[PDB]
Amino acid sequence: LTDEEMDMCRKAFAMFDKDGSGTIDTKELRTALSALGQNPTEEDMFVMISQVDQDGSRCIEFKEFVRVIQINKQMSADTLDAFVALGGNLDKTGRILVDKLRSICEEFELTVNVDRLVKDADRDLNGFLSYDEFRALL
Amino acid sequence: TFDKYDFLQAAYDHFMRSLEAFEAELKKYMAIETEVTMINGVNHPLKNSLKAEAVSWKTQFAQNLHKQCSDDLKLDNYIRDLEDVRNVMAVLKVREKESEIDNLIGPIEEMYGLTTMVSDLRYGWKKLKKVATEVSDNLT
Repeated sequence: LTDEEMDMCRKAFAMFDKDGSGTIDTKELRTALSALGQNPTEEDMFVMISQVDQDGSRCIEFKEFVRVIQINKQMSADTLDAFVALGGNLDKTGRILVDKLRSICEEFELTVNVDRLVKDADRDLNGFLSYDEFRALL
Repeated sequence: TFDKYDFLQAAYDHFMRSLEAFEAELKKYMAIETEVTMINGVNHPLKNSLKAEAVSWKTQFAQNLHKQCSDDLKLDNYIRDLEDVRNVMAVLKVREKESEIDNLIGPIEEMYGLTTMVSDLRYGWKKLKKVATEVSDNLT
């Protein structure tokens, strides 16, 4: 759907079908799994390919490659990372504990820090940050 | 989606909820087996352990039928061996229907659910003919 995903898809398809056959055969796939540490049976890999092989080829190709990347990616951009930053640990409640931020500044051992930021990002002027004013912080 | 399978005598409780519905029970366990195989096509240590757990569960459920199969066998062995009223009372027994219920319970479990008592089951079947011969000699 995008244009750099085609770039990474071509690079990974190059990585898998490493000999140059133009088709993912089972041996190169097991080579990739064994480089990742896994050595499963020779009957489960058959079922895995048979679900991914649509053409009846017993070998999957670039159209099928991007079909599986498409379904797994877009079925499940900046909402998630800024969201789950701290407020996404609270899940639509708008009240962040100060003790979480004290713990974060505790573990990473930072030399000098004063928490006046949370004092001066206070937009409800209560002592916590809702999510819209949390993005206003970011 | 692995957690939806978190599962041994609860099976006996399921049996306490109760003929071919038994076969339906074994087939819904078979359907759990086939969707596990589809997930094998999707996904293995965490998978092989529950695979072996299915190996545990259906074999033990087959054996908790097989024990009742043995009980059916022995209680049938029992009956294998003013008198005219007793002769008529045994002459009324539908008895072949009870032998057939036991035969259907056993052989379906052996074949479609896949001891030396198979020939004993055959001699169960022929037992009624032998008993009729004995009753014929008991006519006088």
